[PDB]
Amino acid sequence: RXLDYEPIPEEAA
Amino acid sequence: GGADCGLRPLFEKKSLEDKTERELLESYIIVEGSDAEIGMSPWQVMLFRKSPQELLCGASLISDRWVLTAAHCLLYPPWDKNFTENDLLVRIGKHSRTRYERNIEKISMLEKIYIHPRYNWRENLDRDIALMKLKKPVAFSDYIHPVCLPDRETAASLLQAGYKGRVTGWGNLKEGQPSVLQVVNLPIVERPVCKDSTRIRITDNMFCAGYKPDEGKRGDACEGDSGGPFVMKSPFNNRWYQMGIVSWGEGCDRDGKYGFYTHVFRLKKWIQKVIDQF
Repeated sequence: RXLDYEPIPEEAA
Repeated sequence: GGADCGLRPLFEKKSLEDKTERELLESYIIVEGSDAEIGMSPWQVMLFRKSPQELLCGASLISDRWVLTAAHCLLYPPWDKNFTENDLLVRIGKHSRTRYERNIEKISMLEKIYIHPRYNWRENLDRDIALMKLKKPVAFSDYIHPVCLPDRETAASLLQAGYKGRVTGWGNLKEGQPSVLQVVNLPIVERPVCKDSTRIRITDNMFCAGYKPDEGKRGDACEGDSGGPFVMKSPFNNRWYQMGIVSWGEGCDRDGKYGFYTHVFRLKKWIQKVIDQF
Protein backbone atom coordinates (compact mmCIF):
# COMPACT_ATOMS: atom_id res chain seq x y z
CA ARG A 1 0.00 0.00 0.00
CA UNK A 2 -0.62 2.36 -1.55
CA LEU A 3 -3.77 4.45 -1.20
CA ASP A 4 -20.68 4.60 1.02
CA TYR A 5 -20.43 8.39 1.43
CA GLU A 6 -23.40 10.66 2.08
CA PRO A 7 -23.40 13.63 -0.35
CA ILE A 8 -22.19 16.99 0.88
CA PRO A 9 -24.88 19.74 0.81
CA GLU A 10 -23.93 23.09 -0.76
CA GLU A 11 -22.56 24.35 2.56
CA ALA A 12 -19.02 24.68 1.15
CA ALA A 13 -19.13 22.36 -1.90
CA GLY B 1 -2.76 28.59 15.80
CA GLY B 2 0.22 26.76 17.28
CA ALA B 3 0.88 27.98 20.82
CA ASP B 4 -1.97 25.90 22.17
CA CYS B 5 -1.07 23.00 19.88
CA GLY B 6 -1.38 19.42 21.07
CA LEU B 7 -3.73 20.24 23.96
CA ARG B 8 -7.16 18.72 23.26
CA PRO B 9 -10.27 20.72 24.34
CA LEU B 10 -12.09 17.61 25.59
CA PHE B 11 -9.13 15.99 27.32
CA GLU B 12 -6.00 17.92 28.36
CA LYS B 13 -7.85 21.21 28.76
CA LYS B 14 -10.28 19.53 31.18
CA SER B 15 -7.70 17.27 32.83
CA LEU B 16 -9.42 14.18 31.41
CA GLU B 17 -7.55 11.25 29.91
CA ASP B 18 -8.59 9.08 27.00
CA LYS B 19 -9.00 5.29 27.30
CA THR B 20 -5.57 4.30 25.98
CA GLU B 21 -3.12 7.18 26.46
CA ARG B 22 -1.72 5.53 29.62
CA GLU B 23 -0.42 2.75 27.35
CA LEU B 24 1.73 5.31 25.51
CA LEU B 25 3.05 6.95 28.68
CA GLU B 26 3.91 3.60 30.24
CA SER B 27 6.09 2.68 27.25
CA TYR B 28 8.23 5.82 27.60
CA ILE B 29 11.15 4.04 29.34
CA ILE B 30 -6.72 0.62 10.72
CA VAL B 31 -6.41 -3.10 11.38
CA GLU B 32 -7.03 -4.41 14.91
CA GLY B 33 -7.83 -0.99 16.29
CA SER B 34 -10.83 0.39 18.14
CA ASP B 35 -13.37 3.20 17.89
CA ALA B 36 -11.93 6.57 18.76
CA GLU B 37 -13.50 8.70 21.48
CA ILE B 38 -15.21 11.94 20.49
CA GLY B 39 -12.56 14.68 20.29
CA MET B 40 -9.68 12.22 20.78
CA SER B 41 -7.85 13.39 17.63
CA PRO B 42 -9.03 16.93 16.85
CA TRP B 43 -6.24 17.39 14.25
CA GLN B 44 -7.39 14.42 12.12
CA VAL B 45 -8.42 15.53 8.65
CA MET B 46 -10.15 13.68 5.82
CA LEU B 47 -8.66 14.26 2.36
CA PHE B 48 -11.77 14.03 0.18
CA ARG B 49 -12.39 13.85 -3.57
CA LYS B 50 -14.95 16.11 -5.26
CA SER B 51 -15.70 14.03 -8.39
CA PRO B 52 -16.60 10.59 -7.14
CA GLN B 53 -17.29 11.81 -3.58
CA GLU B 54 -14.63 9.57 -1.99
CA LEU B 55 -12.23 9.31 0.93
CA LEU B 56 -8.68 9.44 -0.44
CA CYS B 57 -6.39 9.72 2.59
CA GLY B 58 -6.05 10.99 6.13
CA ALA B 59 -4.16 14.20 6.91
CA SER B 60 -3.58 16.49 9.87
CA LEU B 61 -4.23 20.06 10.97
CA ILE B 62 -1.01 21.86 11.96
CA SER B 63 -2.43 25.39 12.00
CA ASP B 64 -5.56 27.36 11.09
CA ARG B 65 -4.61 27.30 7.42
CA TRP B 66 -2.16 24.41 6.91
CA VAL B 67 -2.78 20.71 6.49
CA LEU B 68 -0.02 18.07 6.40
CA THR B 69 -0.23 14.86 4.38
CA ALA B 70 1.71 12.26 2.40
CA ALA B 71 2.80 13.26 -1.09
CA HIS B 72 1.64 9.91 -2.51
CA CYS B 73 -1.94 10.97 -1.78
CA LEU B 74 -1.55 13.77 -4.34
CA LEU B 75 0.96 12.36 -6.80
CA TYR B 76 1.64 8.76 -7.66
CA PRO B 77 2.34 8.27 -11.41
CA PRO B 78 2.43 4.45 -11.22
CA TRP B 79 -1.36 4.53 -10.60
CA ASP B 80 -2.03 7.59 -12.78
CA LYS B 81 -2.75 9.82 -9.76
CA ASN B 82 -1.93 13.52 -9.93
CA PHE B 83 -4.45 15.64 -8.03
CA THR B 84 -4.60 19.42 -8.13
CA GLU B 85 -6.20 21.89 -5.68
CA ASN B 86 -9.55 21.87 -7.43
CA ASP B 87 -9.98 18.10 -7.37
CA LEU B 88 -10.01 17.98 -3.59
CA LEU B 89 -11.47 19.33 -0.37
CA VAL B 90 -10.69 18.71 3.31
CA ARG B 91 -13.19 17.75 5.97
CA ILE B 92 -12.12 18.69 9.50
CA GLY B 93 -13.76 17.80 12.82
CA LYS B 94 -15.15 14.41 11.79
CA HIS B 95 -15.88 11.22 13.70
CA SER B 96 -18.34 9.44 11.37
CA ARG B 97 -16.79 8.18 8.15
CA THR B 98 -19.70 8.46 5.69
CA ARG B 99 -22.01 10.95 7.36
CA TYR B 100 -21.91 14.68 6.67
CA GLU B 101 -21.69 15.81 10.31
CA ARG B 102 -23.92 18.91 10.34
CA ASN B 103 -22.89 21.62 12.84
CA ILE B 104 -19.69 19.72 13.72
CA GLU B 105 -17.43 19.22 10.69
CA LYS B 106 -16.06 22.01 8.51
CA ILE B 107 -15.12 21.76 4.83
CA SER B 108 -12.32 23.73 3.25
CA MET B 109 -11.03 24.27 -0.26
CA LEU B 110 -7.34 24.12 -1.14
CA GLU B 111 -5.53 27.26 -2.23
CA LYS B 112 -2.15 25.66 -2.95
CA ILE B 113 -0.49 22.24 -2.71
CA TYR B 114 3.23 21.85 -2.01
CA ILE B 115 4.93 18.50 -2.61
CA HIS B 116 8.50 17.96 -1.45
CA PRO B 117 10.76 18.64 -4.49
CA ARG B 118 12.80 15.50 -3.82
CA TYR B 119 9.82 13.19 -3.21
CA ASN B 120 10.92 9.76 -4.58
CA TRP B 121 7.81 8.07 -6.03
CA ARG B 122 9.90 6.12 -8.53
CA GLU B 123 11.52 3.92 -5.91
CA ASN B 124 10.75 3.95 -2.16
CA LEU B 125 8.54 7.01 -1.42
CA ASP B 126 11.48 8.78 0.21
CA ARG B 127 10.41 12.27 1.44
CA ASP B 128 6.72 11.29 1.25
CA ILE B 129 5.40 14.64 2.51
CA ALA B 130 3.13 17.42 1.25
CA LEU B 131 1.63 20.61 2.62
CA MET B 132 -1.75 22.06 1.70
CA LYS B 133 -2.76 25.68 2.23
CA LEU B 134 -6.45 26.15 2.98
CA LYS B 135 -8.25 28.87 1.04
CA LYS B 136 -9.73 30.24 4.29
CA PRO B 137 -8.64 29.72 7.94
CA VAL B 138 -10.62 27.13 9.90
CA ALA B 139 -12.06 28.03 13.31
CA PHE B 140 -11.07 25.76 16.17
CA SER B 141 -13.60 24.10 18.44
CA ASP B 142 -13.90 21.11 20.76
CA TYR B 143 -13.45 18.80 17.73
CA ILE B 144 -11.00 20.88 15.66
CA HIS B 145 -7.56 21.69 17.06
CA PRO B 146 -3.98 21.57 15.66
CA VAL B 147 -1.28 19.10 16.67
CA CYS B 148 2.31 20.17 17.42
CA LEU B 149 5.30 19.65 15.10
CA PRO B 150 8.28 18.20 17.02
CA ASP B 151 11.53 20.01 17.79
CA ARG B 152 15.02 18.41 17.88
CA GLU B 153 14.82 17.52 21.55
CA THR B 154 11.29 16.09 21.43
CA ALA B 155 12.25 13.93 18.45
CA ALA B 156 15.42 12.78 20.21
CA SER B 157 13.75 11.61 23.41
CA LEU B 158 10.52 10.24 21.97
CA LEU B 159 11.62 8.50 18.76
CA GLN B 160 12.99 5.36 20.40
CA ALA B 161 12.47 1.64 19.76
CA GLY B 162 9.74 0.30 22.01
CA TYR B 163 8.10 3.70 22.59
CA LYS B 164 4.49 3.66 21.46
CA GLY B 165 2.81 6.08 19.10
CA ARG B 166 -0.79 6.35 17.92
CA VAL B 167 -2.25 6.09 14.42
CA THR B 168 -5.82 7.10 13.56
CA GLY B 169 -7.95 6.80 10.42
CA TRP B 170 -11.07 5.74 8.51
CA GLY B 171 -9.27 3.26 6.28
CA ASN B 172 -9.90 -0.42 5.74
CA LEU B 173 -10.20 -2.69 8.75
CA LYS B 174 -8.59 -5.54 6.88
CA GLU B 175 -6.20 -5.97 3.97
CA GLY B 176 -14.75 -3.64 5.44
CA GLN B 177 -14.87 0.07 6.25
CA PRO B 178 -15.39 1.39 9.83
CA SER B 179 -18.43 3.43 10.83
CA VAL B 180 -16.30 5.83 12.89
CA LEU B 181 -12.66 6.92 13.34
CA GLN B 182 -10.38 4.05 14.41
CA VAL B 183 -7.28 4.25 16.62
CA VAL B 184 -4.35 1.89 17.26
CA ASN B 185 -1.24 2.36 19.43
CA LEU B 186 1.95 0.82 18.00
CA PRO B 187 5.55 0.53 19.24
CA ILE B 188 8.43 2.07 17.28
CA VAL B 189 10.68 -0.69 15.86
CA GLU B 190 14.50 -0.86 15.63
CA ARG B 191 15.91 0.25 12.27
CA PRO B 192 17.78 -3.06 11.63
CA VAL B 193 14.53 -4.97 12.10
CA CYS B 194 12.76 -2.57 9.71
CA LYS B 195 15.47 -3.02 7.04
CA ASP B 196 15.57 -6.81 7.42
CA SER B 197 11.81 -7.13 6.84
CA THR B 198 11.77 -5.82 3.29
CA ARG B 199 13.67 -5.69 -0.01
CA ILE B 200 12.82 -1.98 -0.33
CA ARG B 201 15.66 0.45 0.36
CA ILE B 202 14.67 2.39 3.48
CA THR B 203 16.17 5.82 4.15
CA ASP B 204 16.74 8.04 7.21
CA ASN B 205 13.57 9.92 6.31
CA MET B 206 11.47 6.91 7.37
CA PHE B 207 10.87 4.81 10.45
CA CYS B 208 8.74 1.71 10.89
CA ALA B 209 6.30 0.73 13.62
CA GLY B 210 4.31 -2.30 14.68
CA TYR B 211 4.37 -5.44 16.76
CA LYS B 212 6.80 -8.29 16.08
CA PRO B 213 5.32 -11.76 15.38
CA ASP B 214 6.29 -12.97 18.85
CA GLU B 215 4.82 -9.99 20.69
CA GLY B 216 1.28 -11.33 20.39
CA LYS B 217 -0.41 -7.97 19.80
CA ARG B 218 -1.35 -6.84 16.27
CA GLY B 219 -2.31 -3.62 14.48
CA ASP B 220 -1.44 -1.52 11.45
CA ALA B 221 -2.65 1.20 9.12
CA CYS B 222 -4.20 0.17 5.80
CA GLU B 223 -5.64 1.63 2.58
CA GLY B 224 -7.49 4.83 3.33
CA ASP B 225 -5.26 5.62 6.33
CA SER B 226 -2.18 6.89 4.47
CA GLY B 227 -1.36 10.57 4.82
CA GLY B 228 -2.62 10.33 8.40
CA PRO B 229 -0.74 11.25 11.61
CA PHE B 230 1.44 9.11 13.86
CA VAL B 231 1.46 11.02 17.15
CA MET B 232 3.04 10.73 20.57
CA LYS B 233 2.21 12.46 23.85
CA SER B 234 5.18 14.16 25.41
CA PRO B 235 5.61 13.19 29.08
CA PHE B 236 7.39 16.53 29.70
CA ASN B 237 4.77 19.06 28.66
CA ASN B 238 1.73 16.85 27.98
CA ARG B 239 1.24 17.98 24.39
CA TRP B 240 0.65 15.71 21.41
CA TYR B 241 3.31 15.80 18.72
CA GLN B 242 3.14 14.43 15.20
CA MET B 243 6.26 12.28 14.74
CA GLY B 244 5.23 10.56 11.51
CA ILE B 245 2.88 10.47 8.51
CA VAL B 246 1.39 7.11 7.48
CA SER B 247 3.46 6.34 4.40
CA TRP B 248 3.71 2.81 2.98
CA GLY B 249 3.54 -0.81 3.95
CA GLU B 250 3.51 -4.21 2.31
CA GLY B 251 -0.09 -5.20 2.86
CA CYS B 252 -1.82 -4.47 6.18
CA ASP B 253 -1.07 -6.18 9.49
CA ARG B 254 1.02 -8.94 7.84
CA ASP B 255 3.23 -10.99 10.19
CA GLY B 256 6.87 -9.96 9.93
CA LYS B 257 5.97 -6.77 8.05
CA TYR B 258 5.85 -3.24 9.45
CA GLY B 259 4.15 0.01 8.56
CA PHE B 260 6.51 2.75 7.37
CA TYR B 261 6.16 6.40 8.27
CA THR B 262 7.64 9.67 7.00
CA HIS B 263 10.08 11.04 9.59
CA VAL B 264 8.47 14.44 10.20
CA PHE B 265 11.32 16.03 12.14
CA ARG B 266 13.98 15.31 9.46
CA LEU B 267 11.83 17.19 6.96
CA LYS B 268 10.87 20.01 9.33
CA LYS B 269 13.16 22.57 7.68
CA TRP B 270 11.31 22.05 4.41
CA ILE B 271 8.01 22.55 6.25
CA GLN B 272 9.14 25.81 7.91
CA LYS B 273 10.62 27.06 4.64
CA VAL B 274 7.33 26.55 2.77
CA ILE B 275 5.22 28.18 5.46
CA ASP B 276 7.72 31.04 5.79
CA GLN B 277 7.57 31.91 2.09
CA PHE B 278 4.03 31.07 1.04
